[PDB]
Amino acid sequence: MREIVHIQGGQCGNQIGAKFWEVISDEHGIDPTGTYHGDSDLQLERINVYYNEATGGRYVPRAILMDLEPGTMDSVRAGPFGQLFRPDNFVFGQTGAGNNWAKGHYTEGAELIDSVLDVVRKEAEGCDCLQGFQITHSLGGGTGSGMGTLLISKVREEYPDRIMETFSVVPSPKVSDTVVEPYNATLSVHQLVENADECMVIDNEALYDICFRTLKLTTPTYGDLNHLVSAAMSGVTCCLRFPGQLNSDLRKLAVNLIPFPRLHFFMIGFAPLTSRGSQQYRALTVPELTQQMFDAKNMMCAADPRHGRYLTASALFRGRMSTKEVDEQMLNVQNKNSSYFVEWIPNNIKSSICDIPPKGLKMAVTFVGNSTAIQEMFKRVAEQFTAMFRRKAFLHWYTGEGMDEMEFTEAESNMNDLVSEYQQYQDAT
Amino acid sequence: MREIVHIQGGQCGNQIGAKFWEVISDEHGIDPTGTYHGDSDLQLERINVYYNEATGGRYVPRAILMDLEPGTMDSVRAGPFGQLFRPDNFVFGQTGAGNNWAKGHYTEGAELIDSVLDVVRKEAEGCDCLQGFQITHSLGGGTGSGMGTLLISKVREEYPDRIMETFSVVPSPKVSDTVVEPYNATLSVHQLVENADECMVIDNEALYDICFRTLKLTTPTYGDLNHLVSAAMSGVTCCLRFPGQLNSDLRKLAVNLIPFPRLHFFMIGFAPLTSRGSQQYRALTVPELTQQMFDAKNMMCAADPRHGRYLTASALFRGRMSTKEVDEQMLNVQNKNSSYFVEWIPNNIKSSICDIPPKGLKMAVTFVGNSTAIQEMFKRVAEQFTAMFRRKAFLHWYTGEGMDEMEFTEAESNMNDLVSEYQQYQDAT
Amino acid sequence: MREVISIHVGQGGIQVGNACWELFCLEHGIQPDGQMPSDKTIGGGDDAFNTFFSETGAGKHVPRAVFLDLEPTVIDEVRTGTYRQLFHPEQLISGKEDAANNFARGHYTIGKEIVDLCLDRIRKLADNCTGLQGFLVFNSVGGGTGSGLGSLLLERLSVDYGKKSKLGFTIYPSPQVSTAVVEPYNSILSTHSLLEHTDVAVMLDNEAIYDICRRNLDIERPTYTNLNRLIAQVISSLTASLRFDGALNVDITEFQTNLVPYPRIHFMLSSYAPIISAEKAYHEQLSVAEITNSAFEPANMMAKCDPRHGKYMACSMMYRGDVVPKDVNASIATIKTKRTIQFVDWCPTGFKVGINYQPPTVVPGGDLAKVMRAVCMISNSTAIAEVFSRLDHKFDLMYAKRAFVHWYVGEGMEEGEFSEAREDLAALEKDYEEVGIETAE
Amino acid sequence: MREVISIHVGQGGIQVGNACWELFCLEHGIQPDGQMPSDKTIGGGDDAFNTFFSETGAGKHVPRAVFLDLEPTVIDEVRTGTYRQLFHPEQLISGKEDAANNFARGHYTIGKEIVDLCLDRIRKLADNCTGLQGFLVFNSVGGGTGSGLGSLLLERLSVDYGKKSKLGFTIYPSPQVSTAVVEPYNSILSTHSLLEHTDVAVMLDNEAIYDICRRNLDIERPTYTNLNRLIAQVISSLTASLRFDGALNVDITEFQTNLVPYPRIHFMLSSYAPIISAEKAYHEQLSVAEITNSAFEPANMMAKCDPRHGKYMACSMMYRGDVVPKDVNASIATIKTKRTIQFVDWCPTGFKVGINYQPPTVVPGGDLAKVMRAVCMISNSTAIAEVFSRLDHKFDLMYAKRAFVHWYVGEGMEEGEFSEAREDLAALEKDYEEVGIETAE
Ligand SMILES: [Mg+2]
Ligand SMILES: [Mg+2]
Repeated sequence: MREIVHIQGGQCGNQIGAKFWEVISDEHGIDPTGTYHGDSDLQLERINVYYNEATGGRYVPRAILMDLEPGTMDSVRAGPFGQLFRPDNFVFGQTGAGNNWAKGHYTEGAELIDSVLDVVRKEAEGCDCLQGFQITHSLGGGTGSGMGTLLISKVREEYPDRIMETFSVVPSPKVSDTVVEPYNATLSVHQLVENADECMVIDNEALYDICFRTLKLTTPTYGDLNHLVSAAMSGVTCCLRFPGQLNSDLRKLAVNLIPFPRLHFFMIGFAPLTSRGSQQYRALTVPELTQQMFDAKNMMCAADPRHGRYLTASALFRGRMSTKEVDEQMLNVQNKNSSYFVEWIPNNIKSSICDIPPKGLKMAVTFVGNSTAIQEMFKRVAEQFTAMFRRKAFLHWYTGEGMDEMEFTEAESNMNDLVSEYQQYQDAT
Repeated sequence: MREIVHIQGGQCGNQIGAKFWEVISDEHGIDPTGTYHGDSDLQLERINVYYNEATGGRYVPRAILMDLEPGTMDSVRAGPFGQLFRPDNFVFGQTGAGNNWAKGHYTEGAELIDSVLDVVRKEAEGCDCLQGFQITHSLGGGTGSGMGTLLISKVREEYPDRIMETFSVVPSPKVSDTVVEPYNATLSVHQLVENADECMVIDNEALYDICFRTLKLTTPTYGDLNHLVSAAMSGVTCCLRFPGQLNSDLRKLAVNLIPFPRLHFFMIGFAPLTSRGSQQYRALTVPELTQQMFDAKNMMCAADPRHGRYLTASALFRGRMSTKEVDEQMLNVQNKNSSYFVEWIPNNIKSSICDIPPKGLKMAVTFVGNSTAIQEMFKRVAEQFTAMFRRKAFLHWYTGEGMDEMEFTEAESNMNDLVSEYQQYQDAT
Repeated sequence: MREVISIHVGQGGIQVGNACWELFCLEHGIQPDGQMPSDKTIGGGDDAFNTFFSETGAGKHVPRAVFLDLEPTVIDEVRTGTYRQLFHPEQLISGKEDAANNFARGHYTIGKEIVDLCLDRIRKLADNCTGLQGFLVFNSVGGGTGSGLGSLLLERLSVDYGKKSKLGFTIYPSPQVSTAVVEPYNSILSTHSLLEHTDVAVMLDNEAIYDICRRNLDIERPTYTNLNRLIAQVISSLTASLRFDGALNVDITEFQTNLVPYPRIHFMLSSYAPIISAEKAYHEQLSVAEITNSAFEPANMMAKCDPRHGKYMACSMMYRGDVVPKDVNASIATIKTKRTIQFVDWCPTGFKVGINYQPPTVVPGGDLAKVMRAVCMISNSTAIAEVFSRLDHKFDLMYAKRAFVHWYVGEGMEEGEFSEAREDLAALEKDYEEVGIETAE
Repeated sequence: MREVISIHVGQGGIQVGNACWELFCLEHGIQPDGQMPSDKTIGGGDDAFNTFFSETGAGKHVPRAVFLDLEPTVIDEVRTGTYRQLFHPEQLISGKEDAANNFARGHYTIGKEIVDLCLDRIRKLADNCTGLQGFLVFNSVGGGTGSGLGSLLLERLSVDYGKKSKLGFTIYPSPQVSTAVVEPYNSILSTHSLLEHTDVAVMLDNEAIYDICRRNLDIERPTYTNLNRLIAQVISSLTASLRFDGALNVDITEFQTNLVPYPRIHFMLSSYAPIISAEKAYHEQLSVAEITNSAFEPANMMAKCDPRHGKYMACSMMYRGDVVPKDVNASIATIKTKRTIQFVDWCPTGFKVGINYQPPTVVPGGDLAKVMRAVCMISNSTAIAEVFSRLDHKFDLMYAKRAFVHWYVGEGMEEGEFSEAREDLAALEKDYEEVGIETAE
């Protein structure tokens, strides 16, 4: 039915989806137990395309658990809504990748892929007209990417018609949570540029910036952050989940978002984002949220539209309004800062609306535009990879996995090729 | 809509506007919470041109907070009606100007102007047909003037069409609340003669005189005083806020008040002013309040119409009466003391009426006439500046800011030029 | 946000400090251990204690001040005293062998010994602080480190931060009463090395404390307890703006180049009142005008230098409690009214009001009576140069006789420091000499 | 599932072990006999004690660690001590006649005597275990078996399993303080036979323990009780991830080829904090930034090798308790900020966060005060080669004089082991020599 599935690895991402399904449960108001306690059939109408009824009305996720060590499995296993799960999917590891990506990709990569792809495949038979599935990990290591690389390869072959919308955490330029990041990252991204269908960037520092400045929060954790992102990743299917006077699916999205298949790394904007007092400063209009939409500070990725140029831009609106406003602000904005709008893409802004906003708010905005400002991102990470690969720093942890360096060259001149590729598209008219 | 904004700095002025918006709230009878609890739509009809509805009907000010140290921000932040505010505008400083005006103008002047002019600019987009905005500080230091000088320059350039009606506190001739006053003052007034559109004089000693003699009060504070002045500054937009058989806006006012742009320092009269027993002495007539209108004791400024000559004179009437009276007293008075009426300005008195007086009273009077008696004001302050500038007294606090003295000459022969300028206009026929 | 921190040196000096933090802790009423008697409600609008009392994760709120002196006996009494829960060990730095009132010793000799520990502590606090405006430094030209080691202290601390304010409380050699005779050496050697390392500071003399506590407090037999209490009050009010709501919460940096208009002669007097008894608290009314007119009594002048012999320059009559802008204001007219008083006319008025709404709090066991209104006349005139002149003439002869010089030459100072420092008071004598000259025509 | 096991050798070494298992048993609070005070509820999500404390069919939960040393007196004290209900007989293997600090004796001579018993015990535990990640091995270059017999121990145990991690805690000859003079022989003879049998290990020196406990713990007169307590804390936190929820429950194997990027120079420093007193627990706040900035104090460096003389490579600031990713994160920016610090630039950043949510637990009778947050700076730099160089120069001359050599030649080692092992430190001197070279262009 255009239903989809979720698969998460990732040192964080395993938590991320926990929050995610948590949020969707709220938007479906079904008890933690797994039965519905809401007030409209509309939550039940399209419930299946994420959930699954069970005998007795156990309502369940179409999620897939990735992990190389059960702790997360216990963690979310210790999770509220944990009784809303299926014990089947608790597919984890006994070792951990140690985030040498070769470890999580050959060593443990080849070790535990099979049981996953089997049960996942059983989910594939459980899906009537599968629009797709949602993968989640991080692009700097192996706790997610280790195996998730193998996932994208295997299912991608196994389902060359299905959509692969991939969110994985990008290392911020400043803070290096690990120094093996350039290598895991580069080795992964070689794969992901080939095999993944959609990708959107996952920085932490942006999420900090949001929580601290625009959220005006002092205490950052993951969980709030995954609230902030699963807000958007939860919004994305809204029309696909719920009616909309102007609907567009991921196929309409990506096909209406990408000129050439190498450009499915997208940046993200969601809003509104206030602290409590703000409403008693300000109110909500479509033009208002628009005035956030093109905010670099909501630009939750390491790329700057202020520095790069919008190759593409789009808006995901959930609520009840007048599109006569919506479009009007659209075109207005597409003029107002025309210069950061790439040229030969006429009407490079594109529209949407969901008859219902997310719960709690009256109107919704989402922006997954695609400039080319990410070039500094790949340039950076490739740069650090370059330096220590001059040094071969921690190659020994690496070659101990029994990869070659020439692969590193492959993702290397590879990833540079993708960058310059974005250069010419940005530098053209 | 001819809506306007407020911006306040100033050791007092930050309090002043607090009282001001407080008063306007009363005249709009909206709860402190920010919703209307009044009895006529008329309060809601033109509410926007000062206020702003919010999502849910939070009704908010178009005010702008200036400060170089948050204490005031906490103060009014501790203010009744404080829940009627927007937390956004609480733009203050971490240092304080120390009232060396160069400190508040270069040092901290350049330090915090940006965040202000940005958010203010966001208010500029929030304004449909902005008649203007109201600034408030004092003309002797830097707690307001420090930055407010930069405000008038920046927005004045940024909005060369908007009205800049400026009220700032003038040091009384007798009591010197600080001795650096001539220098801050002179340096400011150089700017204000160039850049500000309207100005009205703000003495303290007049306000004392009003409270003690004509108010018959023994206990003076600021807050009552700002009641007395925000009474008038609140009256000014009445027609602009409410119907009037004889209406006149600030454009009609100033254009109908000023012969040449250097003359937008105006004196003020508001009334009635009694203590409680007085009503059981006297009653209200247009001729009565007229008989206060030309009272030097209501002449709330350091200039004497009894010594100078009315270059201009005007009346702001709110209530319900017969203009057949009003004019009649007008012309009557324009004869009765013709000598203090400048000559070649025929009908140098001018009229107005608002269908509603302010709350609590049945009839309103306001007088912002403009003689040229202020010459003693500038002559004094320039004189003290002259003396200690002979001494360079506290130049070291000053040049420590890294200004030049030649600027002091600039505002100096400047301000003298403006004085003599008023001399020739006064001495002419 | 608005921090200051106190530094304490010299025997009398840290005596003062002890009195002070006793005071403030009393005044916010946080119990000596470090807790408040009750929980603190969350609010905004202004700071609180946070200036000085140090927030913990619990009822532990230590001052932001530091002890430094090379005569470590007495400080131990704090190390023993009731507030041994109050203060904090690393708050405590002392020297064992003090200066023996060799300026040159704890300034030079032992000057080298504890400086780095001091600066590290300073970095810990200022790093702990954010909007620390300025520096409260206390010492004494008697408890010899109070001159010498403090001299290096500002000498370097200024060069560390600079942009902070220098809040200078040190004691000055009483005019005829004294403590030693090398005081000339301590003082002037301090002074030439004091000035250019000082921002501004006041000169507290004791004999006034005696005479006035005995007449105005009705004191029979006082000591450093009473003195330290009195300076405790004066500093208690000199900074209320950063602690309490007042109409014109003026600030130190605000005071700086406005009270002391020129850069040079940047010291002053300070006659606080109303200091009276419980039997004069009653039998009296204590008007604003009484504190005000009384504020300028030369006989009330809290440092033994006749104002009437000088010409005033500035007067920051910051007020505690129920003050009226008008009433004080007209009193200031009354101060313009005073024929006997004469002002640096090129600064005709330089006044600067302070009306803080909290009236004073009293320390139990004290001699001052309770009132509703406080005054601090931080004022600067021409008068104070004279007693300096006594200092340089006394020191002039004694130094001419080479008295004691062996003591200092023995510790690493040169003679041109002496004669040149006398040139220093020469120049400052030219300064009080010149600024008091009325500008011609 | 996630097991590790501890091995204990050398006098100081098993001293450390005793402190450690005292600690952990305290921290899970299982009573010394082997029971918990109360029943254990059935739950899931992560492991518990099960790592190390050994489940019985009843309240008997013994460590998963092993004692081995040829100097069997002191271990008997454990055989006697309060935990004689805790431990288990077959947990205990000792030698009677120790090495006399002949490396070659308990390594060669008595090396032959107890090995098989050791390996059998190891097979009993690892067979008892499932997901044992790595090996906790403790010994000492002093209590001579700690060098020799341990040298064979890893020499063969590595060849047994291999795939387990080598968790190396041994003590290093203090730079100027010592225990003997054959220490050169013990150490270097260990080292050439240490490296290729070691995965990674840290070097704890004592003099830091002294200086820092005496200043930071405010200790007057310490000993192995304090030392063993301190290392007890550091190991207490170096493995919390496998014991307690933390945001980034990093793992040993994770640490391995990431902290020590190359294979060779795979040792490191470790300055734990916050070690303060009860009187500094109060009078302080102990910020994340305080532990963090404080974490890199070279004077805080818990092994007597100046970091500022070296260039850092990695820093795994695993944290106990209420840690914020952001706050620490910006502190790490602050660490990038430190001009004095210099990093193996070809490894620009190699950082690896650890935020475990349990703040530290304190051992009663201890000197450390209680806090909310712990840091372990397992960091690797260029600096540490130098003290090695002292070791090979000292040993260089002494060996040149053939001092003591009769002792070792008497027990079955050859001279080329000596000169060649000096070639070993030659090579490692080339390693710290080379990896510190900045890659050209
Ligand atoms: Mg001393
Ligand atoms: Mg032994």
